[PDB]
Amino acid sequence: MNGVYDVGGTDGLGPINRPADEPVFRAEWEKVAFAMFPATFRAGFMGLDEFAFGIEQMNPAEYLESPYYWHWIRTYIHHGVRTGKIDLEELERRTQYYRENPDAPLPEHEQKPELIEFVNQAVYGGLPASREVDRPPKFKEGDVVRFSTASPKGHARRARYVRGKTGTVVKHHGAYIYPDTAGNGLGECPEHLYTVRFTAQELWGPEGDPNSSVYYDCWEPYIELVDT
Amino acid sequence: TENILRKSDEEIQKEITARVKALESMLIEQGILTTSMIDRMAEIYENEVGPHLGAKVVVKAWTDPEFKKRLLADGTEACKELGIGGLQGEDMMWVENTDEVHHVVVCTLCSCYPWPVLGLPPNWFKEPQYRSRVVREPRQLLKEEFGFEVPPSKEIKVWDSSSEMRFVVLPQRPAGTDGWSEEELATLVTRESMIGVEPAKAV
Repeated sequence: MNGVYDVGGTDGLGPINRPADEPVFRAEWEKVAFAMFPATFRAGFMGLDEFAFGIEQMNPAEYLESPYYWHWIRTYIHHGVRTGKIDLEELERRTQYYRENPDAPLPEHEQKPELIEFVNQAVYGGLPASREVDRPPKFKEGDVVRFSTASPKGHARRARYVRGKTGTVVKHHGAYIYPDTAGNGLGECPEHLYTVRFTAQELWGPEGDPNSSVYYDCWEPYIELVDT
Repeated sequence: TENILRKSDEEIQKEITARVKALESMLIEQGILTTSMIDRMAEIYENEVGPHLGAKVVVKAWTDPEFKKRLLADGTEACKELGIGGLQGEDMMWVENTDEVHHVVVCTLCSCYPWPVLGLPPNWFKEPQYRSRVVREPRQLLKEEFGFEVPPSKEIKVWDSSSEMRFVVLPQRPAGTDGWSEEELATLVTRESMIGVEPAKAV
């Protein structure tokens, strides 16, 4: 949708905060939030596009100023409730229990070699999103194309700063999982993927750098031909 | 920037910690999360995977013109030659800085980043201040924030990584490094130089 997370081109967000050196994880809870990504993925909470859609439904002021890994926690809860795997009222009661008893132990549990196996395989083997499709690519390098003006409320990768803009196809990458179906629970429905070059003057008008362009990735339905 | 509405950092951290522990307890009881799984993920991205892997790729391209050709032709397969690849870098395209072109990478909608070559992204890359502005005023952002002056006649290409394709900058080899070994050259390659927010280290 048209949410606050679609920040490209937004002004007034402030100076970049860049401490001269920071750790990978700033607190123990960040390590836990990070590891929940492979865990909830394996358990069927969501795929990677659905993961993004969960973050996109946050309270915008909370999104803008909360720690990054807190966004991950919000998407786990979103999809935990959506799929009936997390009972919200039990989660709220346990939150209060851990507020009052922060050093109380975690539940007893057995370790599972299969989860270490999964972590190792996912990390070194990856989770590739490329797919083969029966249709040939509609477009090719050098084609001049126009980005769709559609404004779906579900998940998509259609930044507002590129909608309706004209650019040139730079490369075809093959077909990939399509966010507008995947992120909305509608399947992989893979589509060919292209990089399209938009000049800064096309994007920003006169305020655009005369010697800069933005290269943006477009799935095939996002673009229609202007000139071969 | 101050927000008169916002709690203190200590109070926010206290609340998040309780919320995370409660959720952790529930996923543990479901059998889908364990303490060893958490420790394994943290170990990999704290001590194993990081920007030193990307540096090895950069220095090989700087000293091996045929490898550089393969790297720009297919970044995923070229990095596989060094045993580098995997999660969140299954599809990688490298772009070469030249005297005529400077490259900078961002995900305005997200936080996508090439984990197998750089490790996890620094917090500023994922935050709204860098993401919002780099697509709109890259030349001014590079100068004000990173002290990096790109002359106005030189083209800046901003790659907004809106897909699973990961873009990685191949920085230009610094002058005065004639005949250096790969271990010497790697000392000049930084995470920032492979994002495009800084050049490779001088001298």
